[PDB]
Amino acid sequence: GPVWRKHYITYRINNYTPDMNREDVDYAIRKAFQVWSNVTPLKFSKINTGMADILVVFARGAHGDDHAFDGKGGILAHAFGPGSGIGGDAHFDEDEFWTTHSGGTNLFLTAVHEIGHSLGLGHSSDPKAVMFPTYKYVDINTFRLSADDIRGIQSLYG
Ligand SMILES: COc1ccc(S(=O)(=O)N[C@H](CO)C(=O)N=O)cc1
Ligand SMILES: [Ca+2]
Ligand SMILES: [Ca+2]
Ligand SMILES: [Ca+2]
Ligand SMILES: [Zn+2]
Ligand SMILES: [Zn+2]
Repeated sequence: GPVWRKHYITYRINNYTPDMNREDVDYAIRKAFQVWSNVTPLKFSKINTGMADILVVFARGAHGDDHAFDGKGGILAHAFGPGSGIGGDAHFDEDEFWTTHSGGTNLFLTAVHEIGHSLGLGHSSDPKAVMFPTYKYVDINTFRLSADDIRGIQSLYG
């Protein structure tokens, strides 16, 4: 489907979850973008004002799209593929408890997956892939994309 047709991509953090330290949200999101810039020609920059390609939002329940959140558990996050407006945006359910670690729901791991969607990836049927639709914590310090994830993204970029 749709892909970004340019190499310099911007993101903006709309608002911050109270679940985490501000600096930890910034770093988790930055690291998640880095996972994908590692394996593509894309470059990501955080902007603090204006219209970004990818808007990162924390919200609960109904939040202005057709995809209301469902309280704690179930749907953790969702995102929209490349395009104008809502295209590229990544939304995280504030009814989850976001963390830097194995507790609650890990923001970095979830963001890697969601940014995958923001870049145009769909779901994998392979449980080993970060793009598998089910959340399962893995050690974030040693995290690596699966072969399936790399094949997927390199079918779109580079
Ligand atoms: C590892 O990243 C994620 C991100 C979200 C989810 S999820 O919310 O439980 N499942 C949703 C619904 O299909 C999903 O894939 N959202 O992008 C599961 C794992
Ligand atoms: Ca939820
Ligand atoms: Ca957008
Ligand atoms: Ca929360
Ligand atoms: Zn949404
Ligand atoms: Zn998904």
